[PDB]
Amino acid sequence: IHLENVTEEFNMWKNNMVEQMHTDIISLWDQSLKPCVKLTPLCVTLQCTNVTN
Amino acid sequence: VSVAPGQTARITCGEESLGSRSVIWYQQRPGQAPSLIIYNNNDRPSGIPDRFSGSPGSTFGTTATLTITSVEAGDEADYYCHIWDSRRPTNWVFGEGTTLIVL
Amino acid sequence: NITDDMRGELKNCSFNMTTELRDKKQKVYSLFYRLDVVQINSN
Ligand SMILES: *[C@@H]1O[C@H](CO)[C@@H](O[C@@H]2O[C@H](CO)[C@@H](O[C@@H]3O[C@H](CO)[C@@H](O)[C@H](O)[C@@H]3O)[C@H](O)[C@H]2NC(C)=O)[C@H](O)[C@H]1NC(C)=O
Ligand SMILES: *[C@@H]1O[C@H](CO)[C@@H](O[C@@H]2O[C@H](CO)[C@@H](O[C@@H]3O[C@H](CO)[C@@H](O)[C@H](O)[C@@H]3O)[C@H](O)[C@H]2NC(C)=O)[C@H](O)[C@H]1NC(C)=O
Ligand SMILES: *[C@@H]1O[C@H](CO)[C@@H](O[C@@H]2O[C@H](CO)[C@@H](O[C@@H]3O[C@H](CO)[C@@H](O)[C@H](O)[C@@H]3O)[C@H](O)[C@H]2NC(C)=O)[C@H](O)[C@H]1NC(C)=O
Ligand SMILES: *[C@@H]1O[C@H](CO)[C@@H](O[C@@H]2O[C@H](CO)[C@@H](O)[C@H](O)[C@H]2NC(C)=O)[C@H](O)[C@H]1NC(C)=O
Repeated sequence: IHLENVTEEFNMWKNNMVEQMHTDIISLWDQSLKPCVKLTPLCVTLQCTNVTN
Repeated sequence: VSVAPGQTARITCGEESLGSRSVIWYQQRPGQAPSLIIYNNNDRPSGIPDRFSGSPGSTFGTTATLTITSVEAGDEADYYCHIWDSRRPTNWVFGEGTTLIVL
Repeated sequence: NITDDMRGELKNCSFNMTTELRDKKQKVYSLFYRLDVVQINSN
């Protein structure tokens, strides 16, 4: 909805709700991982060489 | 390796393909000096006839072929491939000869 | 310098433990009180 005469001041730098956005994306990232597998037995001694090139 | 005259024969030489390659085909009549046929994968120098089919170089995991069409008795020449791959090192020796025995 | 009739309140033990990898294993030592270890049953 549109408004007439009323005039407010804004400030992007001390603005809030960006902080909770930065919290929420991190929390969503962490919630999207616990149903997936761990990679514990992979830390092991590797016998390595160069690829054929 | 033998087919009837006027026909096409299929001649392959060397390893399977790995990356983008450039092939070279040389021929040699017995008792004489060596001789060029095909310098790029499907390109031949001037003064040389057509009907020599080569393989494209883009195909991966294939073998280089050489198809001779409208053969004759003069085409009885020992053949030599020379491959250049972009993954393998430089081959300082030539490939294995595939002698043709014409009919 | 222990008197024979008094008993040690500290025991000194060494054992095996897995390292960060799975293949290596190491020998390490530590201290414990007598009220935490018991005798399994020469050596
Ligand atoms: C595979 O790897 C080898 C590496 O040994 C490549 O050989 C290199 O081929 C280039 C071709 O241009 C040589 O460059 C030349 O070097 C001289 C040195 O002064 C320069 O003056 C020439 O103008 C030219 O640039 C290079 O020396 C040579 N490497 C060695 C160690 O000699 C080869 O090209 C690679 N690829 C294939 C498909 O074999
Ligand atoms: C029980 O605790 C004692 C100390 O309270 C531990 O004994 C110490 O073990 C180390 C093993 O590396 C000994 O170090 C070695 O000392 C000799 C002395 O010259 C040196 O030449 C070696 O290069 C190395 O540094 C240390 O001496 C030893 N302490 C004493 C008093 O001998 C011990 O690990 C514990 N566990 C047991 C005995 O099972
Ligand atoms: C910690 O790990 C070490 C190393 O894996 C263990 O040392 C091993 O101990 C056993 C029994 O003490 C040894 O077996 C014995 O072998 C000797 C000769 O080989 C034989 O005379 C005995 O009858 C017995 O069979 C084994 O050889 C030895 N291995 C090494 C590399 O020293 C140790 O027991 C583990 N535990 C603790 C608490 O130290
Ligand atoms: C460690 O301490 C114990 C406790 O004193 C020692 O056990 C003694 O062992 C001798 C011989 O086996 C007995 O005569 C003593 O009566 C034991 N003491 C007690 C309180 O029962 C043990 O020998 C000690 N070990 C070392 C290596 O010092």
